[PDB]
Amino acid sequence: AQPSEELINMRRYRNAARKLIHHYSLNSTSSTEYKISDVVMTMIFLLRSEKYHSLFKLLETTFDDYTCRPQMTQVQTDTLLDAVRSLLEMPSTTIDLTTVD
Amino acid sequence: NLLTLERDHFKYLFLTSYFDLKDNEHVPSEPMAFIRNYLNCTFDLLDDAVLMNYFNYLQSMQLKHLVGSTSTNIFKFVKPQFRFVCDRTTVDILEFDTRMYIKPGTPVYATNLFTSNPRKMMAFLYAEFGKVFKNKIFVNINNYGCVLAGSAGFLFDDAYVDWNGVRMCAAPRLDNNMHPFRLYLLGEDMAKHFVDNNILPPHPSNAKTRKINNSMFMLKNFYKGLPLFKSKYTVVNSTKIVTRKPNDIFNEIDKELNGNCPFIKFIQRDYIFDAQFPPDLLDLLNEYMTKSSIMKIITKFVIEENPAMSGEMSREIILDRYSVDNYRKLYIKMEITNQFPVMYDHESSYIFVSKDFLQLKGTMNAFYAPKQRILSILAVNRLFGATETIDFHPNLLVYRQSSPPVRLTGDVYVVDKNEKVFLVKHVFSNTVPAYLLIRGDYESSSDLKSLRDLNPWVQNTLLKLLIPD
Amino acid sequence: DLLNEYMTKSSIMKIITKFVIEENPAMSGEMSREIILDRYSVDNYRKLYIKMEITNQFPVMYDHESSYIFVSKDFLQLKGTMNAFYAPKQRILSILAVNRLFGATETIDFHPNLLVYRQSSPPVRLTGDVYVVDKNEKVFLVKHVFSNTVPAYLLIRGDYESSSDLKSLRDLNPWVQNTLLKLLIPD
Amino acid sequence: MECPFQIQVCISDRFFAFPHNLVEPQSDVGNKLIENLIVYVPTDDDRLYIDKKQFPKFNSVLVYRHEHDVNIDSRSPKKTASATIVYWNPLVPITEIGAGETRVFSVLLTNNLFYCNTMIVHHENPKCPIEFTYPNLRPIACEIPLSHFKELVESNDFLLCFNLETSTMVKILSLKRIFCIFQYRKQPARYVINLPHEEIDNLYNKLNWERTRRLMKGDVPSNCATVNRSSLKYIKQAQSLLGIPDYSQTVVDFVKMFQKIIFPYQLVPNVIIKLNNFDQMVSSAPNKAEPYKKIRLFCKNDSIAISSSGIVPINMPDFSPPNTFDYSDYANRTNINFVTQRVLTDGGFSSGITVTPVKYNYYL
Amino acid sequence: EDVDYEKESKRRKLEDEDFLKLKALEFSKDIVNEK
Repeated sequence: AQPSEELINMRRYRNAARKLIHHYSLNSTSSTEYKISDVVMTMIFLLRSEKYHSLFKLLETTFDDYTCRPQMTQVQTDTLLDAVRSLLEMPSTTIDLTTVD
Repeated sequence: NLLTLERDHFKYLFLTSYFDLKDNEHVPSEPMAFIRNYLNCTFDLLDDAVLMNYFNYLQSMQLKHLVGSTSTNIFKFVKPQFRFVCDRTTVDILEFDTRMYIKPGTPVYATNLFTSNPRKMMAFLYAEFGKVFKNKIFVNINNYGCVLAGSAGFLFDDAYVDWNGVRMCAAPRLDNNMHPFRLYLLGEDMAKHFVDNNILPPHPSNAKTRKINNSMFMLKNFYKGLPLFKSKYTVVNSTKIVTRKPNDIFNEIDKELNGNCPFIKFIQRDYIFDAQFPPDLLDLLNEYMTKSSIMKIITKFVIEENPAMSGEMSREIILDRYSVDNYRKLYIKMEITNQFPVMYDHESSYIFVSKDFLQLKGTMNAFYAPKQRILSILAVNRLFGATETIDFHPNLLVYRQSSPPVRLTGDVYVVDKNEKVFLVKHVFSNTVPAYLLIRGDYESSSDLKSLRDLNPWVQNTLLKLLIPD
Repeated sequence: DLLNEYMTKSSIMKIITKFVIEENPAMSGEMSREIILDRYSVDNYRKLYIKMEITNQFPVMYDHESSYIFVSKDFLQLKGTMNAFYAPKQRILSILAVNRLFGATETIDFHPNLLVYRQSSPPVRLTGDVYVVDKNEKVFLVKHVFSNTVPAYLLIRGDYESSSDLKSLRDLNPWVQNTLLKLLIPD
Repeated sequence: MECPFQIQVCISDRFFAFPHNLVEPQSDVGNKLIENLIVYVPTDDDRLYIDKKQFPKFNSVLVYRHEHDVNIDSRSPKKTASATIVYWNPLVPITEIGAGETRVFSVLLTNNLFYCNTMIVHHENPKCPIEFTYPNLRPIACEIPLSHFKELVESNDFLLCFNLETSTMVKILSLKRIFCIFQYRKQPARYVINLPHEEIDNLYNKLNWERTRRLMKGDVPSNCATVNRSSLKYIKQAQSLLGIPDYSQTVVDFVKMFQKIIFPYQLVPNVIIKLNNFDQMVSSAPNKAEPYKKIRLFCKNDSIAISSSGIVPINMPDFSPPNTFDYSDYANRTNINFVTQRVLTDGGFSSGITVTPVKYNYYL
Repeated sequence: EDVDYEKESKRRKLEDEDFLKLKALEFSKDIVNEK
């Protein structure tokens, strides 16, 4: 098989998705922030670790489009928050539920 | 017919042969007589195939540093029996302690031969080495044995000797031997030659009169000789426990020391790492013990009195990992004459961890607690039972802003005139000496005391903990 | 196989060494294991460890025969040359005093443009033996040794002013003299 | 290097001074005694310290500074038999030899000589010079000691220098001789050097490689040496943060005091741990960052050993990956987090707290 | 018999303690300049 295209530019996929997420939550800095292909790459890049798949699931919940707020699976929510911190690779800089919302 | 014995008694054979037996009563009579014959070493009386079988049994119950083997001759000639290689030993600061230079990573073997006495014989070995090598230059001949570029060589040395540890520091002696010093050999080519040599020393010490064993020197097969003595404990009750989790061990310990006995004695038999064993073998070991083995006394952080909780002395209660991985809790009649692994005098006990105290990461004998925001150091005793760890950071050291008329009593040692840091003596429960760190506005009856005038034990701890790093 | 156990004393022989830069102190005591290799076959090779020995005899050789240094993988020998090479990262040309190169697999031919005339500082001071290659082109040759043990001569081109004690080409070895005679390529 | 056949090397610290007596007339096979004698020296000044009259055995005695020719270099030197020849503390490779085996005598083993036939007649020096530093004055004739050994015997504080042009190898030779002559003195005299020293640390590293070279055939002496910048300033800071009874306290005093605690506490002092940490290579080694150079430590009749990882079984590696593991049920991240929130809330502290589970080796 | 050398090495240590005294004779001022 050819496993290339799924992650070949892991560098692109990670760096751009992380840049985008910092643009949203961390509001970081001005940019020509856009690539819909990157938007898709976000999902594909999520689809190769459980510490992604959890967040991917949550984000998929948005495709229901209703404004309801999901139940807090407290323990799993907390582990997920820690996984978010890890996958954001920030100096544990107080990443929080509010920014998640 | 040659003397012969059953497969099963390999237990007794190894036990007696390897750990410096003294008692011989409790071995079964016939196997005991056979083993006596063996130690009498009149090898022709015993079957060779027995020897081969026992060697194979050891290969099953395989030891780490076993030397490979192919021939019975090993019991008939000087041969290597264990295998080692030189560690770093790359330290400059302290004296070499008569520990002569060796090239790092050189391989090494130990002989089967022991002596009471160097220097009377080793000229024989020197002649052997003369056979080994023709041309020679600048030999580092010495009392102890051959030295030349390290490499090929040999020397007398003690039995338990470590290889390439950095020290030989003073500790009390315990054992005695008729032939304390095993020979040890260096450089693989000499061992290769000895594969051929199949040689035995001349023995004018016994008038060369064909004696199996000699007054000044003696072969032993794989004899390490570690100390041993019979257990005789006045057992009251027993229980055996099987688990791997130290937190569970600690929970058990707490449950036990909610009993009235102030303390618990703990032991750790050393050999548990050595090889594979029959559980029955471990059973046989259980009734004999090695005085060198690890031992500790540990107590709870004693607080306050339950007046009814008293009079328990008659019970002495102990636990050890009789198994490599399993434990044997025991209640026994209190007794003086029972005997225990020798330990240095004045040795401090250990204090079990508190359920709110957090040991400082990478430290000992010091900790912090939050509810009062206080740091503390034991003056003597040693922490135990911590599982989590916490790193230090200076932010924890909140100095107090109190009004100027602070005052204190007792000795204060200044730590920094600038950061207003100080240390003060304290005794918990009027019984446990400790020091209290503090920072901020504080005052005393003057009477300043100097850091120099303090115990090294606390001093090294403080010296790291300041972390000027 | 029968021939291997006899040998012909006229046959070709060399010794070769690495360009010994520095000391790994543990790298010692190996002498007892002497090491040999040769194509016992017309096209296939025998590598041997042997007991170190004095009395064994080897193919005849002239006294003071120059052994060889293995090629440096960052240097290049110069096409159709011997004993001469160049290094790019430092942009330096070099000539062995005596030894003979080995192990290179490709060469750059000399071209004059390689010889940077460093404009340099007006004052320059130099010491040791000096030989004007060309006053006109400000070219000079100077003694040097690597690792206190590797005699060689260094080409230079530029100001590089030096002590008065100008030395004469006459004095040098025919070996290096031939080498220069070609490499100058006044042709 | 090639070491050509027919040479012998003698090391002796006594060779700081010329051993006139020992040399004997060489002869070629056939007893062709050669009363012609030539000696080579690093400098003409050396000639100023040699008396012909010591050598009535010879009718013809000549002396020259050694000079490293290029044109006649050989791995296999030029031969001659018209004169016996010796070199005295030669620094650089030689290209000529007299009849019979040539002999050469020096204090310092160079790498050039490693693979060579050698003898050392070593001896143990009990005493060691103490390094000194200060922000009475004893100026000393640099490089040229022989007129001053009396002064060195008759004083215990000294300072030394070099001309700016000095060859590094000459510096090494001078320093080595100075230390050797010191080691015989009854009083460990203070000494200082008037140099920027940044490279001199590397020169000390050279001295260390030389010491190892010697040890290849040496006396395993308890030779004193130390790193003199990192170690130095760090220990100074340590004394400053401790009580300072002495501005001039000996370095070794710290170790000597700490020797007491070691056995009774069966654990490794932080001081010795930061030693074998701050050395460039014999340490945690910033040159490579190799903390796995942990100390293994043993003591008389131990059934055990000690390391930075605590107690260990004798003559064993660090730890078995298989174990009564630090099973993750304990030290689960989740439980860690729970306890961490407990701590943070109870303390009312914002930040700067971090924690880790303990772990265990072979032993527990 | 004591085939080892440590006795003679101790003799060497004695000689080493003797080593310095000779330097005075080796280097002191001199009675006359023969030239």
